[PDB]
Amino acid sequence: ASPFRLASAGEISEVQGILRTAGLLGPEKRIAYLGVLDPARGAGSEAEDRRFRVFIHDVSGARPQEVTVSVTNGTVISAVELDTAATGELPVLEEEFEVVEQLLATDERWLKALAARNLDVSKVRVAPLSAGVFEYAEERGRRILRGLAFVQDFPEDSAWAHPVDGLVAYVDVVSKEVTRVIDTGVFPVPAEHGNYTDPELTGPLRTTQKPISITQPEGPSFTVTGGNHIEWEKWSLDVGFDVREGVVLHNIAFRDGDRLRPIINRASIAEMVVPYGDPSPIRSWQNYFDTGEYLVGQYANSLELGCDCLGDITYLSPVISDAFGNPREIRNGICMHEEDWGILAKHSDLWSGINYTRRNRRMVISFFTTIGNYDYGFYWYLYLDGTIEFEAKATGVVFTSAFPEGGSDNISQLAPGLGAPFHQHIFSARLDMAIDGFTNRVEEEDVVRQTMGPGNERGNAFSRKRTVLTRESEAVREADARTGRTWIISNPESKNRLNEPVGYKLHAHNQPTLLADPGSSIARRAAFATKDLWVTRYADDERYPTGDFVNQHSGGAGLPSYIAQDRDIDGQDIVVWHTFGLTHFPRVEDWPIMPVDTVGFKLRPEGFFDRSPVLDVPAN
Amino acid sequence: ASPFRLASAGEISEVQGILRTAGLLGPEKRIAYLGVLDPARGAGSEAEDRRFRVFIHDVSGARPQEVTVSVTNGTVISAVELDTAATGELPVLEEEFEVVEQLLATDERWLKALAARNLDVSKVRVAPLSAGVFEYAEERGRRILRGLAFVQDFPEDSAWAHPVDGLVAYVDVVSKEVTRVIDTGVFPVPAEHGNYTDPELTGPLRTTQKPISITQPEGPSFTVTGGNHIEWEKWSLDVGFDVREGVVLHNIAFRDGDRLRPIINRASIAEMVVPYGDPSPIRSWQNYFDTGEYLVGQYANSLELGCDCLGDITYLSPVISDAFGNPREIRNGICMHEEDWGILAKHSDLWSGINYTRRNRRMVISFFTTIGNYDYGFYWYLYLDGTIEFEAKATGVVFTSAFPEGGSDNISQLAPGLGAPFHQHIFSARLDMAIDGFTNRVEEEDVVRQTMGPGNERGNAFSRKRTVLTRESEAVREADARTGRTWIISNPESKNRLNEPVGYKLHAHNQPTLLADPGSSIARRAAFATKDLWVTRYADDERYPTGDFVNQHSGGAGLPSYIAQDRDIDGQDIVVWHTFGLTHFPRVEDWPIMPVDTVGFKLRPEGFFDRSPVLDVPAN
Ligand SMILES: [Cu+2]
Ligand SMILES: [Cu+2]
Repeated sequence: ASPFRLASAGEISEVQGILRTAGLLGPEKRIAYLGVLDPARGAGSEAEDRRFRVFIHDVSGARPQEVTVSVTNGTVISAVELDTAATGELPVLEEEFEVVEQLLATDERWLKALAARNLDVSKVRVAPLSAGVFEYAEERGRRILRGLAFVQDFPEDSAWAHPVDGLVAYVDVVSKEVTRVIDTGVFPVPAEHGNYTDPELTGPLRTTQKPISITQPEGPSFTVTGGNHIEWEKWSLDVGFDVREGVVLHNIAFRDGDRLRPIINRASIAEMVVPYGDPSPIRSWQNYFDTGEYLVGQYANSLELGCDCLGDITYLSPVISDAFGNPREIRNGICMHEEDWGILAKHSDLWSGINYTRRNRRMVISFFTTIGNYDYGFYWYLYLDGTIEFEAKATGVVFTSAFPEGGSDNISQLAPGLGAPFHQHIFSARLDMAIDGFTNRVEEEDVVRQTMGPGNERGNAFSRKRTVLTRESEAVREADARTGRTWIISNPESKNRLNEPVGYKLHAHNQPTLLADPGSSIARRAAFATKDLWVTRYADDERYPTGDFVNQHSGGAGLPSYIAQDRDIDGQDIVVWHTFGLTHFPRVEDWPIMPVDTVGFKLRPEGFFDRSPVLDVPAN
Repeated sequence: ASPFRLASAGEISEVQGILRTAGLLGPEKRIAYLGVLDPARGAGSEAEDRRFRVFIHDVSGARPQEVTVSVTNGTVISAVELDTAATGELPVLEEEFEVVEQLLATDERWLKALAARNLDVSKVRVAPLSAGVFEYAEERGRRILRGLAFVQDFPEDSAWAHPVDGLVAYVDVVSKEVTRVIDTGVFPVPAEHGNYTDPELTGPLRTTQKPISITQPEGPSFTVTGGNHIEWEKWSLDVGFDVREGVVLHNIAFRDGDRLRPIINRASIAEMVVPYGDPSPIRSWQNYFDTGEYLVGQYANSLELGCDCLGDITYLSPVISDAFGNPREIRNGICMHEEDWGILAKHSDLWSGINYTRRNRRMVISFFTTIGNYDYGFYWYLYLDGTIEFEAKATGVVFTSAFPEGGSDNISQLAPGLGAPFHQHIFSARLDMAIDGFTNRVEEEDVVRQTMGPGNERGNAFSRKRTVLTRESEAVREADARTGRTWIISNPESKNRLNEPVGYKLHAHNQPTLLADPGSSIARRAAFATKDLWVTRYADDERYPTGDFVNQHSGGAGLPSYIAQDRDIDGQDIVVWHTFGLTHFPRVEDWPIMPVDTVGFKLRPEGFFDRSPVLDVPAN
């Protein structure tokens, strides 16, 4: 009965039927995006209205449409024709990926480029990537994909080891014709192979690892009801899934005594951009908006037990729509389980003679996606003490290029002649706050050093200060690790027993933000990535930091636009957008396949409770 | 036969016998410190010389001595009389702690202070803490301890909940007389109790936690030989133990192919300071050099299986000396085990059809200590990919005070009338580097943003720069999280297959450093804590960032002194000293007992290997 339940295959099929009956889904139509809409603010109206949002692409070249349908009433709420040249192109279709390598295969320019490198076109794989927005007015309003080539010697060969530098093509996946083929010069195609399952490269496999068995004889401590509602050690939440955002957490709340206290209404990774810092024209335009342009959700892997998720795992198999509106299940796409987390609290008191120790635990909810050469793991954690944390794990194969003779200031060498362009992996976590309700505010907290003198004769004192962000125009903040800067989200109308507003403190990792030049194209399309923290007044249509249509969009939309409204955020329904990411200068150790590197953030209770909330945990 | 083996009870007894035979350990003598000396540089001389270093205190008031003995030859290498007024007092003796509360109990000033607060002296506990160095020339050359009072209503009561503010006493533990008793005014003694095992405060214990079983049917994957030599997944090291530094790691090396490659010769936490930022005269002098003044090693807890260390644990029981030279075993003071660490590497390749996933694991070596109200956990981790990491875990009971009426800028309120002074927990990790040998150098690496224009027309490029620290005078560095600053330790004479110097990159958490005023007493005694990274030329007598005798020492000694030598560190035997810590503004959630908070650092291989070093890990 929950309005936050996962989408069923039946709802998808019904959306398909609704669109068909309305004439919005003929033979030439394709579903580029489909997701369930969250319940509007104020459920004072019983009986929810299950609504779905759809982006309908037309393979005939006609204009796409944004449609909202009510599966409950079997109707089309609204349908709007879209002008992609203005608002942006729809997410790339999977079927549009295969066409690039296929079309190029019979293009004389492409063939001439390959022949000049003595490469057999049958062995040339083409990575189809987003074109972005540059000095090609020809692409205005067109769905163009740029292709970079990699040689695959045999069917099981890792093409990434054999990049074909100095070459790039542009293809119109709708009119199905190659628009341009650029050849800046031949580069030696790296010869070493990167086959990590090849005995000649791995050498004898280790036989030194003894098994580690993790089990739960009485089953997990968490309950799952309504298909996706989780109850665990006082925590309460609904696990949602969106094809674009991936796993989304709804109604995060904590049972404090006899009352369920909300903390976060909605938590998701609203965007992920991977900007490359190599000035070569072959890759200077390279920027992946995995969440926005490719929809990381639709590439979620089916996680295997014992391999991807170890221990007593409870799976969720979210359903999504295919290009035609048919439901497609992602079997075991989501893992949920609890794991031990060392010591929670400990104290051996000499005076009382009491020796006390308690173990910690965390509830884990995750999924893993694959985008071409990269593989990203998204993990949400809930701890016994009230801490909420997110962790992104980056692995896969590094995107390669040729390593220029004479070195490079923007590329690393991984193998002889093999380069790995510098780049970043930047995420934006959209946190729709609800600290004890929707009346929230954000304070920036800095440590404050004090001068030795009157009132501080010994010069040992230090303090802290808090600045309330009252309007959106003043809510675009940057990190300051040196002064231990954090941001506290509080409810000015809800106080703890000490008469203090309850709150949660966000602790960032303070990693570098977008490095690109402020006037670059990526700096504008990914403006959110230029700052660590943004706070906006909640709005129904403000979902992504980059807007609804990132694919080939001029820029500025998203956060910079929203903030312009300069709305009141001091004790209002607000949203925190936290930018965090990895700056990657590939090492030899990342080749041929890279070890996991991580980045994230967490929020800890700050005077939210009246005392430690884990005093009732048993001795185990 | 290993020169790095743990000390045996027999060696301690022999040190005792040697000192006795030499007349250095009569009835009035006490061992304030005793540790085994590491083998001198160059073991070209077979047959090691097991030497021990001892600080001998005299309860009669005579001068203490620093003595070096050779247990191998049964001789006194050297014995030097110490002038504590100049070089500093010896570590505080445990027997000197009980005398403070005992002496004060019969002092009229103390009794008058207690009577004014209507407190029964039999219920008043006194926390004996280091006096430091301030405007009390009377203390010059004297072993003085300052005492703060806490009320303990009953034998099992938590005194920390009942601080007695406005009162402090100074005691000479040698002449055994109270030097001073300061009373700045009565403060209400917080009444609420902080008994976390009391059903009225904990409420009904949870019954929702199902067990999590972690086992290893075939035993651990690591081997222990020579009592403390560890071999695990290519890693090789010796686990040492010092009463002052706690767990020390020796000869950290990695088996790369058929050669054992050294990385770190010696890794330890050489110092830990806890500076309080409350300007009240009652606590302004409060600074704990747990490692230096109290010797965290001697307070190591005996870790219980299933409680402190879960899973298949292999224990070490280091032996230390008591005040008389008798060996005392710390049963199960060190836990060692391996634990699963999620995904190591993963990639699902569309083109090759190969789906690859591998699990990660970490070797864990830890111990836990208790210092009055605090409990600190020290954890060293070795990962499959070559990463080395340290993690400090802080818990226990927060040091309390009265919460002033009208608020405070340097104290938090935990309960009605109960305050928790602001403070920091700062550590210094001493890393005696040996990246592929002793010829090392350190480079500071910063990300480098590039301006849009010639050679970067799209403004997407970004780079990095490295600056070699050539002399100690230029090796005192600070963090810069904004430019992703890290430090690379490399061997200029040892290159990887790509002709690049091998190295390891240190990743700091970039937390705030010492906040105290630059001219404060703590800023000088803990000068190391004012900067994130120091690099020194290795020397036999440069062991701690604060010198050998921190207790009541003027300051400046340690790192600031060493650096003054301005020695060559560009391709030499060098030591990295990394300052890192927690800045603590106590929250209500930390009371009555605090949940664990953590801080640390790690070092990752940087072109150390010729490719990923975990390609030989099996599919599990
Ligand atoms: Cu990367
Ligand atoms: Cu603390």
